[PDB]
Amino acid sequence: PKLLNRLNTYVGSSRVGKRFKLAERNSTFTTELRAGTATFLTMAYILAVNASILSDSGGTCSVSDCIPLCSNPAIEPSQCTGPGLRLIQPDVSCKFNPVNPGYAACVEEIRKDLIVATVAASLIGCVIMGLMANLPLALAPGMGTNAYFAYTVVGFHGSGSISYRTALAAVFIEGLIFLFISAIGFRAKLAKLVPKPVRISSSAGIGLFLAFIGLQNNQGIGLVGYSPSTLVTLAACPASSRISLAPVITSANGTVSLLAGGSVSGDIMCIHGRMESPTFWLGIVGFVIIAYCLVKNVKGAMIYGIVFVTAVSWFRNTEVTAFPNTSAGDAAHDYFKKIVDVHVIKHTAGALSFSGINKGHFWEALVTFLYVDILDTTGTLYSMARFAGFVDEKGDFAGQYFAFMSDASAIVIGSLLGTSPVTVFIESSTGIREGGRTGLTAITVAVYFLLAMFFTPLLASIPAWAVGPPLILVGVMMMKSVTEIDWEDMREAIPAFVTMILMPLTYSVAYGLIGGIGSYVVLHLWDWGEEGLVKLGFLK
Amino acid sequence: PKLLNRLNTYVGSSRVGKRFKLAERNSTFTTELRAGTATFLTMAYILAVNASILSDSGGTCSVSDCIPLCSNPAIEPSQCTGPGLRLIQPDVSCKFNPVNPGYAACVEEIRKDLIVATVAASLIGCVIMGLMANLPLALAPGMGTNAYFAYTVVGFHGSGSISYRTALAAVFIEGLIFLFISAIGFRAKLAKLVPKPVRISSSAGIGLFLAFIGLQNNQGIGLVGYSPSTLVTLAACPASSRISLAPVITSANGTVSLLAGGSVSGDIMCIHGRMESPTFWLGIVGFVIIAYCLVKNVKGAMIYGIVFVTAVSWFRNTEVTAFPNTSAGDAAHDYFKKIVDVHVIKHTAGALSFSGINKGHFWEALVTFLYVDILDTTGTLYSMARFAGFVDEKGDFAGQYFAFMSDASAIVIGSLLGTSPVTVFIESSTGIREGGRTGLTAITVAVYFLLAMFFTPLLASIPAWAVGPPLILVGVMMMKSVTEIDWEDMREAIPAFVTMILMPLTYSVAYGLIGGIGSYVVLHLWDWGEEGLVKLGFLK
Ligand SMILES: *[C@@H]1O[C@H](CO)[C@@H](O[C@@H]2O[C@H](CO)[C@@H](O)[C@H](O)[C@H]2NC(C)=O)[C@H](O)[C@H]1NC(C)=O
Ligand SMILES: *[C@@H]1O[C@H](CO)[C@@H](O[C@@H]2O[C@H](CO)[C@@H](O)[C@H](O)[C@H]2NC(C)=O)[C@H](O)[C@H]1NC(C)=O
Ligand SMILES: c1ccc(CNc2ncnc3[nH]cnc23)cc1
Ligand SMILES: c1ccc(CNc2ncnc3[nH]cnc23)cc1
Repeated sequence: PKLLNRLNTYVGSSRVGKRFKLAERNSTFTTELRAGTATFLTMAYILAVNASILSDSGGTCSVSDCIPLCSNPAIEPSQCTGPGLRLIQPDVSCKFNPVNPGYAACVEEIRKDLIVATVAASLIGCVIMGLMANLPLALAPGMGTNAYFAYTVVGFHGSGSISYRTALAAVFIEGLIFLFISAIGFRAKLAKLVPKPVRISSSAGIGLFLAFIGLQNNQGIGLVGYSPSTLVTLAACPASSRISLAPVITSANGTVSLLAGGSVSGDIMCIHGRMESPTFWLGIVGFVIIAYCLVKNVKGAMIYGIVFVTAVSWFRNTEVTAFPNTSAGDAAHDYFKKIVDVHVIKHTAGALSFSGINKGHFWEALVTFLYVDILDTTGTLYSMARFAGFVDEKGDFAGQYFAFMSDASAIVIGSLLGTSPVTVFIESSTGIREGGRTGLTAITVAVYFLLAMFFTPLLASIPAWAVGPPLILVGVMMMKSVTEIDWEDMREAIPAFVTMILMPLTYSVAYGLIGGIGSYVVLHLWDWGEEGLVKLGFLK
Repeated sequence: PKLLNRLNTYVGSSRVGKRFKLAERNSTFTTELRAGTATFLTMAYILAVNASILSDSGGTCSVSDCIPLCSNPAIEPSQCTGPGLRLIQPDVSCKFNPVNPGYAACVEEIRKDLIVATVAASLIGCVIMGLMANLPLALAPGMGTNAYFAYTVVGFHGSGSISYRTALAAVFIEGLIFLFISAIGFRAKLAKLVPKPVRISSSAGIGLFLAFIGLQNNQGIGLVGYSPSTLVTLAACPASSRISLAPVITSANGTVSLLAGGSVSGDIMCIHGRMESPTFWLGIVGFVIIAYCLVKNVKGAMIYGIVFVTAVSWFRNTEVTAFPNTSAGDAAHDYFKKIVDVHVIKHTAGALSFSGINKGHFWEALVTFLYVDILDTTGTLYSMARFAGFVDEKGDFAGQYFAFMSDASAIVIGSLLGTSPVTVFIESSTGIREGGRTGLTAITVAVYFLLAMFFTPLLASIPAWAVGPPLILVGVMMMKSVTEIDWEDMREAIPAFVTMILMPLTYSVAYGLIGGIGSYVVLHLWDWGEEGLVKLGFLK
């Protein structure tokens, strides 16, 4: 008849085929492979974006890896011996602009480690879900939680209140708690605990947060910069026309002087040449490519746009080059020259630290991770169940228990590997839309992720303006939940608006959730008191 | 019969009552007075908010009103004569932190002028609408266009690309163009010119812009400040723990030095004491009051909240005082002591300047004003027509022609008086919901606005944390239009998301509109080309 049909029949009637319930679900082997391929194409952008975002966190190292610098840049430290010439001992400021070369070497090694960790965590989560849960779902580091972990919990180059190791410990304990509450069937009560407008608008707030990240400089395509009067205006001037800032002391005449120890910022203030950055326009071209691919229902839109922008930036002597003519750029290019490489995690693997448990910021981050994972994973898993036709009248889809246990275990494993919480991706719908019904789709995505390794050099050379439009369009996709908010009801609109707007402005998911929940509670205090009095009988 | 019934019958059967079509519309005199009172209570927040926002623009004066300052602050300029002691000639930096006392005196006088101008423009617009158009609509300076005029077209303290006089000329010409296109009936075609997603999402973008303004320091309650790494984090530390930023030059070793001529910012960076500013918490209390009042359908929610916050801030020796122990604070308190005052516009009246007509920024601001006014006024006027039951099968409500002419004339008059474009308020619905059907409602609102004069001292002493929650909640109400966007369609979602997110981030309504329209045009180039080829017959 046909070799493909022969393979399908052979696998469907084999022990593995019965194990995966191929016949019972009306798809045998090639449908599962095609669904896995479609899901991997849809979610391949994570391989670049997660690594970039988590590398921006600074990794595991501290000032300890900052090298001493000579008094004048013209003399290398080894030659820094002469009259009036001394080595400068690195301090905390070594981590920020101007970034110490040793800390840049950190960030590059940690980016390689985080690429490998992303791939390994996605592979392990996909395998666990495919085997123990037997569902066509793909697991990978959470896009939404990625930025919260990197820029809020830890902060850029470890400028947050919680260290990277302590944040990994927080993710580990959050995964353990999620596993426990899923096991005891106590997860739905917490899901119900959050107010409706807050849970509905948290996704839109996170989408705005990601889009704002994609419009920054060290994070995306630019187009948003610093303004002395408004704090944000139109960026996307060339990097040669961007300048940094330092705190100063004003007075009653006009004198202003530097503040010793001030935390200088990156090159965020445009002095001229607005809307002239070639990198911004390359990112805009990538944005247009991804937007057309999404509109045309082309699988792999984001990966195609990222690939185009990165390929354009791989040329060595252009204004959009990913390998500038510097020592760091030379090292990056040398690493990129080897197309394939088997990189071994040496820093982020098993880098947990339980020193910050007593700190309140640790618990804030832990609770934010836990509730984001609860709400997101519950919604996504049940949506996938509905899409695949596994939901029955009672609302359960058989493997839900093991599905949530697989998600929690994947979170724990990713935390051990050194990455933000790993969740089930909505992109799995593509595979489900392609006919994937068993766990073989997850195994196929895991095999594709395994192939994603051996390409760390290519994945480690992706610039910010390539991450860029992927972030902006992920925010666009996240925004679709706003339609479920009754904006005519202030008791629901005000908390929802606060949740949406505080995440990008305060720039923290936890602060947005706290503000939304607090506004909801405050606005419903009157109603709750009235209802309590009525129950007591004081009022009719 | 009740005296009210005699008055109603007498007025309804009189020449004025027949002129206003009282009997034909089933409301005679007391319904119109009640509707006007309700509309004025709903829209009274403008009297404070518009004046504050337009005063933040810096007004009409330049460095010419900055007084020379002595070398040391301990010596007043009149005593600035001695060895090594000299007077500093004011420059552009005199307008910004530290603000020159002369420019502060400007801003205060201009705030009084702009309070009077707001009241006069609202009164004139309401009278014109009530007489010429005979509709129960209230006209007042546009809340949405207020912030765009102050912080984007002109900029804080005249830091924008267009001067205040040139911006007034832009508003004047925009009003003239709006009047012309309304008269020749081409307004509908221009309204149809804008893409649907951009048109729908512009209101939400402006709402986010207003909320962001309300979450700033010199504009609202704080809670959003500067961050070296993220550009925005959690503010609301006490003013004593806020410091300014100045541009610096980095190097390859770590040296950083001030940049001569750098535009120093306000006290936006919190060094410690986050979430501890008493002014932020007073603004939060005002927000809570306005939020319950909106939830409880209490008319005048915003004015009640503003009044509470201002009354708390009117005490002289507190940390939330609107009159700090300074020369400027002493002058503000002295002015506030006289409860009533007949202030005469002396700076902003007739301050038009047509010098910047050749500049492209002038035309950008003009087009943004024109299209915001077109879309907003059309939508609001037609919504009010549907609500009042003046709409026929064809969609015309009789006085629409003169309604739009009245709106354009009010815009022109407000520009002459020195205020941003004046539009018909959605708060007029309250008056329509109360039974107002004729122009007597507009005349009643105009009389209330006239009474609003003689209270400039009370209205000029309203702090930023009082403006604050009004801005945030206006943004909340503006957000309700997002539900009309089909977020499942990327070809429609992406332009809408860009429009929503660019207005607060780039901090400009014009930039948001430009980005949204450009994304819409780019994403439809393929479809438009395909349709053109099909029409030509190349494709089936
Ligand atoms: C880092 O190198 C710079 C050279 O650009 C040093 O700059 C000194 O300080 C200012 C800025 O150039 C000048 O007034 C001095 O003349 C510079 N010195 C020299 C020798 O050029 C800067 O001092 C160096 N860092 C430190 C900590 O000394
Ligand atoms: C402005 O006033 C200050 C008073 O605080 C003057 O004092 C200067 O203060 C800075 C640091 O705050 C020192 O570095 C300067 O050496 C001080 N100057 C003197 C003369 O003592 C300051 O000089 C004044 N500036 C001007 C331009 O008049
Ligand atoms: C709210 C919504 C989404 C998230 C991030 N997780 C997530 N969930 C589902 N699908 C994804 N693809 C990429 N990331 C995700 C967090 C909070
Ligand atoms: C979009 C939406 C609204 C506006 C601002 N005008 C406006 N229109 C209607 N009602 C109001 N009350 C206060 N301002 C307004 C501009 C653009």
